Amino acid sequence: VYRVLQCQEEELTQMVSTMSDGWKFEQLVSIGSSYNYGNEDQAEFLCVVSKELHNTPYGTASEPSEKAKILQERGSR
Amino acid sequence: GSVSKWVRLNVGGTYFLTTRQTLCRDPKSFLYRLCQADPDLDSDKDETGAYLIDRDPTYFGPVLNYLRHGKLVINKDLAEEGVLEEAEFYNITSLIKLVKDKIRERDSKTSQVPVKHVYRVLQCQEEELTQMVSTMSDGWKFEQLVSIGSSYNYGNEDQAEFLCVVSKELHNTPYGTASEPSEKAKILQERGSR
Amino acid sequence: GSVSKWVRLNVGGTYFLTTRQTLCRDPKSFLYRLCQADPDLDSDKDETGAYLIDRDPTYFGPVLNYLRHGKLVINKDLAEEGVLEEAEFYNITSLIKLVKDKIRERDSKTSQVPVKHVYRVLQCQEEELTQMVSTMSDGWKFEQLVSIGSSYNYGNEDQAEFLCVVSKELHNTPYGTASEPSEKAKILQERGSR
Amino acid sequence: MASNNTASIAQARKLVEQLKMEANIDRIKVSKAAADLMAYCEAHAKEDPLLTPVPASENPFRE
Amino acid sequence: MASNNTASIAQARKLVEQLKMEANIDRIKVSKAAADLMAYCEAHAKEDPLLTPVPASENPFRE
Amino acid sequence: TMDEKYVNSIWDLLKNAIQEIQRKNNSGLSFEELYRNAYTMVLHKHGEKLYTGLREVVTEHLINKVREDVLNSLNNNFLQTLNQAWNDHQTAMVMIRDILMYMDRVYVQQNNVENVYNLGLIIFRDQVVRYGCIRDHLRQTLLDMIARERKGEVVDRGAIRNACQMLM
Amino acid sequence: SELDQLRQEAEQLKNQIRDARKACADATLSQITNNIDPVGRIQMRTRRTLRGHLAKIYAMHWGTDSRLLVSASQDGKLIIWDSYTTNKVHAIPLRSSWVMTCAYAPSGNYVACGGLDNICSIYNLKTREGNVRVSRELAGHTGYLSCCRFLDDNQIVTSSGDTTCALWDIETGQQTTTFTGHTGDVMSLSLAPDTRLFVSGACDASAKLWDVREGMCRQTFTGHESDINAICFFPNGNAFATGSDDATCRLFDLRADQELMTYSHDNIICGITSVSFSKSGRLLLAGYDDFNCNVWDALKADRAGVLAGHDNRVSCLGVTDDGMAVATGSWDSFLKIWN
Amino acid sequence: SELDQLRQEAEQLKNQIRDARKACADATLSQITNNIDPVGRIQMRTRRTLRGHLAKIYAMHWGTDSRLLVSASQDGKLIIWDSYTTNKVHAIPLRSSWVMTCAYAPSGNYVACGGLDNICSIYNLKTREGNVRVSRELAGHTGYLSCCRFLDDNQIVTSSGDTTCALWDIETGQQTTTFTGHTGDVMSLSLAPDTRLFVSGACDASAKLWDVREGMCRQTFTGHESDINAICFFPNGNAFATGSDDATCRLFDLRADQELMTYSHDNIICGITSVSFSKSGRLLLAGYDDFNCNVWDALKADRAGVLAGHDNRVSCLGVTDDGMAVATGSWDSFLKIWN
Repeated sequence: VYRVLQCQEEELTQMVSTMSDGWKFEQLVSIGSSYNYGNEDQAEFLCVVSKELHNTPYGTASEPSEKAKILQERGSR
Repeated sequence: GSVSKWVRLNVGGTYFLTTRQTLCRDPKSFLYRLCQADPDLDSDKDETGAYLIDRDPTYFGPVLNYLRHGKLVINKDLAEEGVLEEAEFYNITSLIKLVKDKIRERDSKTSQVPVKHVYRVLQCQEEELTQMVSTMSDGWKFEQLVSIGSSYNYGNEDQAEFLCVVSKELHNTPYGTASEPSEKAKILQERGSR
Repeated sequence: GSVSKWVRLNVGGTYFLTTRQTLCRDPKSFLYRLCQADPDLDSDKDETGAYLIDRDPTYFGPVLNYLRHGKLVINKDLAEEGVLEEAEFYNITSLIKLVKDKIRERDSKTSQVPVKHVYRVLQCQEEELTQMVSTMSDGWKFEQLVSIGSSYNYGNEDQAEFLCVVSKELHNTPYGTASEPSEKAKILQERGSR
Repeated sequence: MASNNTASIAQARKLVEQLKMEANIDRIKVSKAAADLMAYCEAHAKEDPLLTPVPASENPFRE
Repeated sequence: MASNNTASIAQARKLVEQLKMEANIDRIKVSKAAADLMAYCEAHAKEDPLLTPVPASENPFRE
Repeated sequence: TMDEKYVNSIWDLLKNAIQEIQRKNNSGLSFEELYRNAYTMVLHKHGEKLYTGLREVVTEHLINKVREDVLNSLNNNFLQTLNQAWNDHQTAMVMIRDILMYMDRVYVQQNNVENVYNLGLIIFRDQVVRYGCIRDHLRQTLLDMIARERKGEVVDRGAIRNACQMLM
Repeated sequence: SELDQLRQEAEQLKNQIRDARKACADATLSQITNNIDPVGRIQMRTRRTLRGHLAKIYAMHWGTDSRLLVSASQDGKLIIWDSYTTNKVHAIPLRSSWVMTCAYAPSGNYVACGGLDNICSIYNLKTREGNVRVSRELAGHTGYLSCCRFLDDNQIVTSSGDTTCALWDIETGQQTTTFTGHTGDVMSLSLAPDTRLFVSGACDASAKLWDVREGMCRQTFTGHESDINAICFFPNGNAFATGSDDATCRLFDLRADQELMTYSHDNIICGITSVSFSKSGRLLLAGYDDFNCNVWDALKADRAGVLAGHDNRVSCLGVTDDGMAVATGSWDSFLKIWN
Repeated sequence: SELDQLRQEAEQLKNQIRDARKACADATLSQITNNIDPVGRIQMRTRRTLRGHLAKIYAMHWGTDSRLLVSASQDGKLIIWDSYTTNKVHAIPLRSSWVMTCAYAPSGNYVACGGLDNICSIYNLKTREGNVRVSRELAGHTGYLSCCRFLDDNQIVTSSGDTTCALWDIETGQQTTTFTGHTGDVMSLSLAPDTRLFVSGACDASAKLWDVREGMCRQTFTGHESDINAICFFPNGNAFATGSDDATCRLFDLRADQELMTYSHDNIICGITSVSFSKSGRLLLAGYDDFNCNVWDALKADRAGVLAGHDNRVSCLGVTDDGMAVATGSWDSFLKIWN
């Protein structure tokens, strides 16, 4: 499973150091921003992180409710 | 001899004591020809009478395992190819089919020693990046996100701000067999080439 | 050898009761001469009336398997090298060549364990990029993609815009070599260095 | 059967059978089908937005 | 005899053999062969775009 | 080394062995050796050549057998000789089929040709029931028995059944 | 043997079909009824350019709600677009390479992608977690699958190579309803809005309408002599436009069992690579494989309009389920929306 | 012992050959006819600066449609350039390091590459999947490959080290017919367009023209005193141009069995490393260790022009196989298409 932690350059040390247990860092990239060449604005980096899970098909024990489907399709569009 | 409650098949010169009904599993097997009585054999031990059959005894282990116990589980020190080749000799189509399935399963689950992998690139704008990264397919491994610059809207929030690049430990080349080339596939391939 | 078509050998103390036909598959075989009478042959055991081949039967198995049914499968616990060395003692050239190919295939897959990886660099513009990423040579791996800014065809869409490193593991599949004494190769190496 | 040039008879048999009900099925005049198509098209011309200049507000493609 | 520079008889024999048929191959004089070549080249001069510059819409390197 | 040389050597031995086996005997070579040989040839793909040989083999066998018993059938007791010889030909075809299933299951189907057992029956059909004089003599013998049956006396019903069975 | 008698019987039956068609072949009122005003000059504007592909876009297919289209680009990637905001809802990495067909489920919860791998991949758009997981790897196709459309959420046909179109039970994963009888690699596959008859276009240039329950060729339309590329049913299910390598698009009709109308230009040599009908079906959008597409009047065969602006061939067309915009999956790696 | 005969016979045989060759020697009318059909000045411009390579390009081989240009660099990469668009149809990484030869099959389905591995890699340029899977890594070379050429897409002749230029069956990987007789390494290899003779240039400065079916050397042409760089067979299958480290290129004619003409200029002492015939064969494009190449009028023995615009040696030349323009694969990591 993969996640994209958006992090500003100042904050960067926190989430890297406070990296969760069982998770593994996989990639870090820079990114521009609206102010002053990209840094110091509120954001400079995306840290892609990954965890690993025992393989078992999803939805073989749970069937989504109707409100869940409504919310998912609201979020998608 | 031709019929006995138990028969000592000298496979590789080694005795396998097997009972008739297990050999009676499939009519087109060699073992069926041994069970039935129509003398065309002269090959056996010249001091006991046990039928000497010039075949490997080692892989007859798994062959007889499948024969007498229904399902096949091979010994993980015997290469499955020998099991298939020895099954060819005793002509059991079901076990051959299942061994081919097992070979394909083994190669799919493990063919990364010759590092067989599939790679794809998936350009994504910075905004929906977290969505398709998080919801990225099960079984595929993310490999590298690469920024792509632009001169659009002060260089940021362009429709192409990133190139995700993912991989897959599976491969579409044969696990033992796959989709084989054909003339019309080549026609469509060169049509798409131009 | 003029009696007992199912001729009994004492290979490594093991009584191999094998037909003349299998051994006579490849007359280039030491044993093919034992299928027939010859006066120099005076190697025998008088405790079982079976002739002596003072070679181990542990690797004689796969050799006899190949020679009987034109193909061998070595166990995943038995040395391919031992089968090979037992192979030349009977002088079957094709079997030895095939086992050499198998041995070098295995050793290529274990030269991976030493830190030995072949690296290559390809260059790509943004459009064509994924096309090589997708249809890249099977058995390699993607390792790195770096965007290098351009002023010739500024930025994006320049051929020199993207550099894609790829790699596989060092192999010696048909064979490996450390030097070629041919002089002209050395001359060309010196020329192409600078 | 394989002695009649290796089972080539079955395909022709199937062709004859499949031509039977194709001969049987109802036949309609070309003019009738044409007029039906015009009727449906003209009845739905208004509700086909391609045929009508789409105002700047109603579509999610000028939204 | 393989102690005669490791059986040089075979290599010398094939050298002589190869030297044999060179004479039996046709000998057609230089002037006539050159005439043949110029006839071919001048006849094909109009179909060599290097000697016959061609429009931009019929060559793939300006199209 | 010449693989094909070894192949045509063992295939010559197989030609003689198959001729003996179809001619019938139980003193002959072991079925296991012939089975092993045939399966290895089909797997290694010499069998295609073997097929061109084996089909040819079938033809010559009929020619070297069928014509002969035809001469015996016309001389005396036509149906009885035809029945015993058909029994021998059937057992020969069955055991040559049993020697090698590998060719029938894949190669015969891949060629889009029919079973070698079916092909042997077809050659027998050409030799016996499509050949003019043998067909006429079979029809005349059947006509004699069915006419005598029409008269009312009991006839050799089993022979008539055998003939009708070979017809289907 | 019996080949000659059955050949003669098939010949006379086919001649009977021909005679029935020509006898019931009246003058097509369409070109005659040009007193009805033409469609005039209507030209759509590219409201959205879905530039999110690098590889060439082969198949595009609007969703059941006509907001979430699915496109397949040849490298092997599926992009479910949101056409109202130009944001990718998903971007699926496919094991398949050379994908030519992507189909959206009736529920809008599955996507069927087909490549040369001979595997119809059925990807779940939404799993219980929320990622995109493959529902089923439908394997067992003799050749490559060229096109496919869902009959159900456990039923789908696959117009594949080697003359087959078998309906597959997705739940079990084995082919269920065979549809053999074609003589070419069945490339096209068009479902009528009734979904009880599907017309398949192959390289034999014969459009075979198959009944999807019994499974025999209900009708056998002919009149093309070049491989049929795309087939688009009329919004009613009574007629369909058929394209091929010829520049002639043939509007066939089921009632008359024969072509009603032609859309051909002797000034265009490009093969009709995609056919689509608008909401009313009055417009026949002629996708041309040069770099751009046209649109005819499906009742007059005159120039309704031309949608150009792609620098490489439009390989597939799609129309919204309200017909309110047309997307052009082209080979310039763009999906352009024309309102 | 008996060698005393064999040498003297050989000694007189060559003598006879000389007597024959000097008998066959007449005035070359080409240099005499330098008034007929003057080529004048030739000025060409590079229109494709294919710069995908980043290391010295060693060999090319234009496709049999003059569109797919396979060019190898010694780093271990092949580029199948799309010469009409300056795009890379394939960038192929090679396990072998320091490749020097790339042979393009007559079908555009296989490619051949030989490096300092003694291995002739044969790559299937297209499979069912689309990825470039290696077909066969031909083993059996006793020396390093220098050049290879396809005869069929399953038969291939190579030029290898240690006096070996054998002909291989691709399927088995076995050299069917081992040709022997050279006294040195075999660098060059040119095929006749008759597909019946291959001329091997070895380090002994002698071009041995060989039959292709069985072991038999058709001729032993010798005009050079230096090892042969490249050989270009005439499009008539009757003569070939030959370059070497000497500033002299030489034209050897089969019918005359001797050097028809010489090509040397005091202006250029650099060895002609690459030779190539025009579509007509009138012109001869010569690449040079000098940092630009030139063109002779091959039937005037004069410099028809100069192609300049490089800064490192042009180690290989390629000409479209209908004749349109010239690719100049230099060691500057660029390929230039002079049209």
